[PDB]
Amino acid sequence: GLMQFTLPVRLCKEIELFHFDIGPFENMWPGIFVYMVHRSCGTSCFELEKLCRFIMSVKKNYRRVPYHNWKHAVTVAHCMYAILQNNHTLFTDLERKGLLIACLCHDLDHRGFSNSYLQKFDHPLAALYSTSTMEQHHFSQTVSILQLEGHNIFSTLSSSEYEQVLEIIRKAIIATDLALYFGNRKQLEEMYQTGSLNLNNQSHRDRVIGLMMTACDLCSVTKLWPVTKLTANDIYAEFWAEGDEMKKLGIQPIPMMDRDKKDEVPQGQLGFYNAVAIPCYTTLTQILPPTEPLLKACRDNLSQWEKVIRGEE
Ligand SMILES: CCN(C)C(=O)c1cnn(C)c1C(=O)Nc1ccn2cc(-c3cccc(OCCF)c3)nc2n1
Ligand SMILES: [Mg+2]
Ligand SMILES: [Zn+2]
Repeated sequence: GLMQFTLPVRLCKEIELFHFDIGPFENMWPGIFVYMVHRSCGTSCFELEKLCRFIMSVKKNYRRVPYHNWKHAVTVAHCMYAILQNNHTLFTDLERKGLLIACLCHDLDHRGFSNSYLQKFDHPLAALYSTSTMEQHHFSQTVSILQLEGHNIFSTLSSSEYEQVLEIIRKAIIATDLALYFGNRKQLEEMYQTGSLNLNNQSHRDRVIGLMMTACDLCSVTKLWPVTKLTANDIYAEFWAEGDEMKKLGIQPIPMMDRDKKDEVPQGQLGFYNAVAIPCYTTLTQILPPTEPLLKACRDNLSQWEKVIRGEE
């Protein structure tokens, strides 16, 4: 009951900032997560024993892939933590509980391949789940782990609170399919601009949480440049392995996944900032003004990739 987690002084201070990097010491990441649950949600939100067992089961069900790994899970969760701590009064008790768990579970059992590669491979998950293939899988693995003996961290909720929290989690994990972000952001853009955006409208909160999930998922682009640059190496190690696997199916991969086109990475990152990242953080900042440091870090990183093209680095 009175067992708090504490962090060294540097981490206690820097964990509050959007641009925090969780560091290379894997054994500290469960503790960093519990710390965030406890400040975000409260020391009563979960039974510590059930939570520690849930976290360790989630970790075991992420694979040893270059980018879509346990570190990505804890990083995305930390960006959610910073969003929620900077918008105290805007979110319900169930929403703070649900979203930190959703972010931790959002890529469970990722293999390092896109929805597109699963469909071209004709993988069994593509017949089970014809759209948002990996995301429906991630949600499935989340419910499986929640149903393991001693792992139901939501057990103290009523039946309706429990259906509510699992529904928040399901929508938040599905929203991490980037294919769905384009239209979600366009709708929020129109709603903010015609002044019809209403946080008391459930369909509207759902869209805002979806954008939050995209913002947290893509938060590599919001770190200090040395972090963003080194994470891009892990991002491309996965993409280039998928490209190689496309060539094995007798399919030319898109340039993003062709290692033979490594030279054009700096121009490809610019397109992504301009088409996905900058628009994402701009709309989030319009709806939730205290998330502005994410937009400001993203712009700094865009300007660093423009410097790479000019051969200043
Ligand atoms: C954290 C997100 N992040 C940083 C990401 O990259 C990220 C995370 N998830 N996803 C899906 C992305 C993403 O879509 N990234 C892209 C998009 C388009 N690209 C094109 C290229 C590219 C690369 C080399 C040569 C080239 O030549 C084009 C001319 F032939 C183009 N590289 C891209 N990278
Ligand atoms: Mg994903
Ligand atoms: Zn992810």
